[PDB]
Amino acid sequence: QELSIERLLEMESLVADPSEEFQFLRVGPDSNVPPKFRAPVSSLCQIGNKQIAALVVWARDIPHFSQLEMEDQILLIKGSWNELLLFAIAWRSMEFLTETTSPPQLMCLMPGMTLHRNSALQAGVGQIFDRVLSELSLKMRTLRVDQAEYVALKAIILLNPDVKGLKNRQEVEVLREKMFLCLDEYCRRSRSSEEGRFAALLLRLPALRSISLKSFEHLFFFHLVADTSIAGYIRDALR
Amino acid sequence: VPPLTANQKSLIARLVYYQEGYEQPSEEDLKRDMPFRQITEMTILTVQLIVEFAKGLPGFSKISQSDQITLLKACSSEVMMLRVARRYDAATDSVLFANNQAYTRDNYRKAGMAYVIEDLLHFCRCMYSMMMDNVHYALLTAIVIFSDRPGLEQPSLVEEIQRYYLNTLRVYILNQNSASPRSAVIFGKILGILTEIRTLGMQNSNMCISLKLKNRKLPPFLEEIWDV
Ligand SMILES: C/C=C/CC/C=C\CC/C=C/CCCCCCC(=O)OC[C@H](COP(=O)(O)OCCN)OC(=O)CCCCCCC/C=C/C/C=C/CCC
Ligand SMILES: Cc1cc(C)cc(C(=O)N(NC(=O)c2ccc3c(c2C)OCCO3)C(C)(C)C)c1
Repeated sequence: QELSIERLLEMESLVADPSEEFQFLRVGPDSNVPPKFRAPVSSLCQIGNKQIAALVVWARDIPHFSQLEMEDQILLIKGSWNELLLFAIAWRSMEFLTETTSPPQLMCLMPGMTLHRNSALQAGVGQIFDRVLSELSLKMRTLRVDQAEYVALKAIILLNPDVKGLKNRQEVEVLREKMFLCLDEYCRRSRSSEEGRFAALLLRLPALRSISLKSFEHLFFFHLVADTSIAGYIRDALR
Repeated sequence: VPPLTANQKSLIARLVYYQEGYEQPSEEDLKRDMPFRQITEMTILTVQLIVEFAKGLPGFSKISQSDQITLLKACSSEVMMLRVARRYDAATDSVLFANNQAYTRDNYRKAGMAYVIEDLLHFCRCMYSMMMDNVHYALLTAIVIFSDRPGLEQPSLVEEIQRYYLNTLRVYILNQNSASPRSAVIFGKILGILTEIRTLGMQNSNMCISLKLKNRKLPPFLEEIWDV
């Protein structure tokens, strides 16, 4: 009943419910994905959908989130699924590679399924791949971002009152603010010596967005995304 | 509750003053199809001051030559939204950029970019709600110039600079709020803009690209800066 870096944390353990995997991603008919890879794309799609449900359910539980006018529950999730997967990927992807210099050739999609940079390439998307791991995966490595911090940022990326068309802007500003207060406090009461930590963290957020918008450029390109049905799917999933 | 150093205090000073000067609404306007040319010419002048503002800034020269020009291509389109947005009059719900035929729900509509002005204004109400200072805004602009772009020679540099600014705006909003906790929230909502300025900035590039292959007169200056 209170939004805290504490609840948000124990709330990470809670595993999804592989009930209905809604098609947020799939290979459209007559898409321009070359047949011999039309099997692989689709399998990755199947992976990203499972994940989106893990996010729609995680969001639903977050303290107060469900006391939001339902119209809004949908716009905040629709408004962030994609940035939220890249964040979880770059987080996950931090262990696989500690690699003049060798670019980190690995990227983790979900446990025990790690994309390799060479097929990132063969797909032409090699550039968003390096951006993920260097701008996010790697820069989090150095920063030594702890798990508390990482669930805080999510909480923050979800509770965006800047989403167009929300029925109650204030009802989501307060939550977001409750997370800045938490994030700032934790940050001092922890790495006290670390000044500018609170801002060094909040700064991954605009990159996470550029990289996020980037991904869609590609996703729509190959007709992989189906943004039309999304809201409905989310709508359905909440309930 | 450390007050600003003397160098911090002095910095905030150099910037408030050295901003009014490049007061976006420029007078050099001497223009001696659809009026797409107004929207367009304006933008040009505007971007032009921005590039200049982007210089007298206690950082630049330090950055390389070609490296910096990367900082402007990115920084410029976003930072322009900030200047237009700083003008949004609450009373009428519109940008009053010396209310030239510059950017209005009208011209924009006549020049077939109907959907766009709508979005600009959303982010306008949004920014108008935080009630930023003049220091807020200044510092903010700078923190956007030195925001880390893709392809920077030594991003480690642009990052210690930008952090200098970043600390001043924190210490500033800190005293301004006498060590209460609200400060972090205030500070937060500001960095919070930096992330939304990126969508608009990019929503932009994708706009040139659309006008570009729909046959339109986009000035070799814009096409340059925000290449297409
Ligand atoms: C948010 C993402 C979360 C989970 C992912 C959801 C599914 C999207 C799939 C993207 C994974 C890309 C890497 C793996 C690809 C394997 C297929 C392959 O090698 O295709 C080559 C083919 C050569 O074609 P060819 O050009 O047509 O034909 C000539 C032969 N070259 O390429 C293709 O068929 C292109 C397939 C379309 C890929 C869409 C990219 C979407 C960007 C995802 C964002 C995340 C960043 C990291 C992902 C790398
Ligand atoms: C006030 C302004 C600011 C800047 C930085 C460039 C131009 C300007 O010159 N134009 N307007 C836009 O780019 C433009 C404007 C606003 C907008 C957009 C676009 C795409 O989409 C996202 C939300 O809002 C063009 C179309 C004439 C290039 C106008």
